Amino acid sequence: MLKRFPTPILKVYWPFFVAGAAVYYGMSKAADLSSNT
Amino acid sequence: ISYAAYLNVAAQAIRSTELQTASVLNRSQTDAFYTQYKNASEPTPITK
Amino acid sequence: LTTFSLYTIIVLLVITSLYTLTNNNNKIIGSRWLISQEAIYDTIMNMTKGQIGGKNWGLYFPMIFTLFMFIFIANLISMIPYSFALSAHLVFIISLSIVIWLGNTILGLYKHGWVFFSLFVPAGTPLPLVPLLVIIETLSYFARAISLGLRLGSNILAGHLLMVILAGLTFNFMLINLFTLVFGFVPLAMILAIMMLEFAIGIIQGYVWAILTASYLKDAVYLH
Amino acid sequence: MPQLVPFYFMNQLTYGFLLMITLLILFSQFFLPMILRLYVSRLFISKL
Amino acid sequence: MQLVLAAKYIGAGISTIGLLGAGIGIAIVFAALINGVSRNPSIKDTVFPMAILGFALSEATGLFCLMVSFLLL
Amino acid sequence: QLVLAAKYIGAGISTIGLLGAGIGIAIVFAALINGVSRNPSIKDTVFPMAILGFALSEATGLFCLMVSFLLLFG
Amino acid sequence: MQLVLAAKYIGAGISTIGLLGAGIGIAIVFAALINGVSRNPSIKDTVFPMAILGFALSEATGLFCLMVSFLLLFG
Amino acid sequence: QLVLAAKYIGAGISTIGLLGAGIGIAIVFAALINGVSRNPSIKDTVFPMAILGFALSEATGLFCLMVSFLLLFG
Amino acid sequence: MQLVLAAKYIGAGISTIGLLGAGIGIAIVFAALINGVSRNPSIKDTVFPMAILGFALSEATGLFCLMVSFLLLFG
Amino acid sequence: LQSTLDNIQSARPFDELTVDDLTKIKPEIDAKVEEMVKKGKWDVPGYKDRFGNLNVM
Amino acid sequence: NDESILLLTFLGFTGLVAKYLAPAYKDFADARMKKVSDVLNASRNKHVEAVK
Amino acid sequence: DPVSSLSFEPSEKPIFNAKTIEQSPSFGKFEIDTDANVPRDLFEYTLANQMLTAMA
Amino acid sequence: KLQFALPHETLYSEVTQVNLPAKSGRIGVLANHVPTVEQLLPGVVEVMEGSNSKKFFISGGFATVQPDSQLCVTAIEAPLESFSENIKNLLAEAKKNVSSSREAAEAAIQVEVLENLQSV
Repeated sequence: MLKRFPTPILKVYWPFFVAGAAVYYGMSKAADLSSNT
Repeated sequence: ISYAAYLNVAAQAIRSTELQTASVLNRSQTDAFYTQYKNASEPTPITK
Repeated sequence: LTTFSLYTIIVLLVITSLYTLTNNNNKIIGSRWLISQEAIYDTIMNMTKGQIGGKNWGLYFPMIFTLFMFIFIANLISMIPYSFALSAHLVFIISLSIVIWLGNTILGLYKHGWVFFSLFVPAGTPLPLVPLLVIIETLSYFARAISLGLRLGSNILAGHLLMVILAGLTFNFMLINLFTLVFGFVPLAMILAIMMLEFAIGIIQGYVWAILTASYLKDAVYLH
Repeated sequence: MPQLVPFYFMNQLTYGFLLMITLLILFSQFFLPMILRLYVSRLFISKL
Repeated sequence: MQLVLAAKYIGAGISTIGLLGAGIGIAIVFAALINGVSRNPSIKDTVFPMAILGFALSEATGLFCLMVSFLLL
Repeated sequence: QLVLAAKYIGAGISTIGLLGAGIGIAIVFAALINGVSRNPSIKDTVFPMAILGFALSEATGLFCLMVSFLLLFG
Repeated sequence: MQLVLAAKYIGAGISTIGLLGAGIGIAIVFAALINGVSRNPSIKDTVFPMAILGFALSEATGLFCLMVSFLLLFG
Repeated sequence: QLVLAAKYIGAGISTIGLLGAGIGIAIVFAALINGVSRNPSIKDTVFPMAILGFALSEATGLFCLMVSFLLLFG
Repeated sequence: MQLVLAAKYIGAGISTIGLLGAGIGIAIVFAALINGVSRNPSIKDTVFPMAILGFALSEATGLFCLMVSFLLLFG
Repeated sequence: LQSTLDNIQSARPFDELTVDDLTKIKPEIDAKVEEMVKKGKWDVPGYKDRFGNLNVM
Repeated sequence: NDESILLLTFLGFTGLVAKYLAPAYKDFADARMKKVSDVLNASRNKHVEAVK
Repeated sequence: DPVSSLSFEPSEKPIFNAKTIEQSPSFGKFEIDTDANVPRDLFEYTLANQMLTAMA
Repeated sequence: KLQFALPHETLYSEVTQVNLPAKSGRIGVLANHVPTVEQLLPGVVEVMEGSNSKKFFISGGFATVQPDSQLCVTAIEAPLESFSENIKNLLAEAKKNVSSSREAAEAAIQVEVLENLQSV
């Protein structure tokens, strides 16, 4: 039913994942700042 | 006056100008006097 | 656990059933359900083949497909009349747009250097307004960051709130004397029509996401 | 919808981004190639 | 009290103005339809779904205005 | 009396909304006359479509009118 | 106090006016779609994504008006 | 207080400016479709023109919006 | 004084209404460009300068408007 | 060839069979799929000219 | 209940879907299934000819 | 039709009506105004243009 | 490629710039042009192949850009130098003629030609 094959995705989507980490960190601080309302 | 009849009068006018030849004038001249026909029946020979 | 956490789980399990229990163990002729997700596959394949150049379209084709399917399911489940939104937590949708926008700009910077900023000189124009045409292009260029998300977010949020507000109004409208119970089918029919519209415009928004963030990638992957 | 502003945002967003990585991998490695399998199988039958 | 309630009523009144744009819009979709169909004849079966779509989208903008009116009341 | 005053004002503002439908109605019928004069014979098919559009353009104005009454009355 | 609350509600109403332009806008893109498609009978496959694009972009402007309406409405 | 009220009023007024830009975007896209339907094939030449036109129309709208935000937030 | 300060912020908003006109104007120039170039696809090199001139002038009317908003905002 | 004609009649999935069984009978299936997955092309050349593509655009 | 009105509209929507769409989608699916089968059987014929 | 300098084959063709112009499909792949009297003019123009050739 | 064709004077059977007076006002054709069908009105025509320009007086006809960039121009007769004084004399007669004298329509066409002559 399901055929798992390796797709190059780490070496395709690296700037996306890096951008994800920065915004993730920024949302930790944003959540903390919004809970101070 | 059909579209091509409209063009026809214009063409006829255009060859008169100073320079234009007899063969043009002949292309603008016609000897045919269309003998209209009808279902046999035949309205008399009349100029085209 | 959180209601939000539970609905992210519910979405994952729904999507799994669409690709496991969609074909009778695979046969040549296949099954009727998988024809739907075949046509979707092809109309988004031929769409990003229509947008993005190279075979780089197909390198970003899984991403453009799970951006279709996520939004397609999360604007169907959230329209169930006792279901708790994921998409109406705007912070996930807006963040996802900004992440993709930054991942396009970084991808563009990596791929096309600092001549990435030559993208914002679009064309040869009279020289005293070549910089003008950079300034009010770039201002709008990072308006692209929030526009993509905020379109989808506003539509879905407004759809759910619209339905609930009209339900609350017709409830208290039909509360009064029995002459309002009589002929309270015409406002009910109006709400039914509005509810029909909200499913449609939610499926349109998932598609609109996937064409627009193909257009942003068209610019980023191939300059001009 | 009842709760529109929590302050539970980073908690929410963590499960959200987790769902994104999960679905991305799931589609890319599993579910896209089984559709590509139908295409190729059909084309191989068409060929032979 | 009086002022806030007054403002609620005022805000609702102002909101009707937003709807007008959609109203003109709807007419434009149908005008295009009538012109198109009369021009082609045969386009109509393809074109009519597209026309319904354009109508629906226009209507949605107005709906947003309408719920804001109710909220302000 | 400020609340009562506001009701009468609010009704007035709501009336503005109707103008758009008035132009709109005309636009559909303009298209009708143009189309019908262009084709001649399209009319039997097109006329149901025309009435539908005509009604819809009016309906936007009707919403504006209903809100006028809602304010005016309360 | 009363005045600030009043002002928020008023400002929201005013913001609703902004949406009208998007309303006309969507129709204009669709009108062109109909006119083009009736002209060709066959342009549609190229034109359909273009038409959707124009719709979305035009729409987004009205949405901006709306969110400002919400910002003022809620405060 | 009067000033805080005035910010909210001012913000509302600014939002009106956006309507014209919205119409503007539609006009460019209408022309895109008309041009493509006219040529069958102008699309690739016209596409950078269309993006350019979109951006410039949008920019005027964006100015209305940022002025609105500036007044709202302060 | 609160009244005067208010007048600047209110008046700024009012100025922004004018800006809508410029938004429509730019689009009209572009509309002509696309239709025109379609009608003769070789006119483009002549027409594109004319178009940029028309854009610039239309934008300028918007600029003057936006300046009056900025004068109230920042001075 | 006599054998080949007989072989085609009594063995051939002329109704249907598992597509996995087609992979089992020819690794060519997996070979073409693997090269396309490795390439990242999801376009199958000529699949749309001898099967549909069901475009909604 | 407020939200029970919404549930009635949702029931009407799913009814309209089962009325209109489920037979249409059946027909759509059917059309495609036939086409796949027909291509398949065509290839089967094709190779039988070649042997002869 | 004067097929060769030593032969002649009598030949016929159908003259295109205004109706032809109207309902020909890739008439839409040419462009002129919908208020053009071009079918009613072009019919006439090609009535003669076809005929003149036939005579020639 | 350009094509000017006449039943007995077939001419240019694209040529750089062509300037035509057409039922659609005046039309210029340059390179690829959208494929049109236009009845050519009685005309003063300029056809330019390179910067060199050739000047035609054309009796009206039909114009058709074919999609393959063949500008089919068909006209009866043209060749504007040929058109050039006796025609003015005739046109004076034609002006007299319209007043009394289907002949009225003919003489009206002659007046149209007179306008075209004044253009020359």
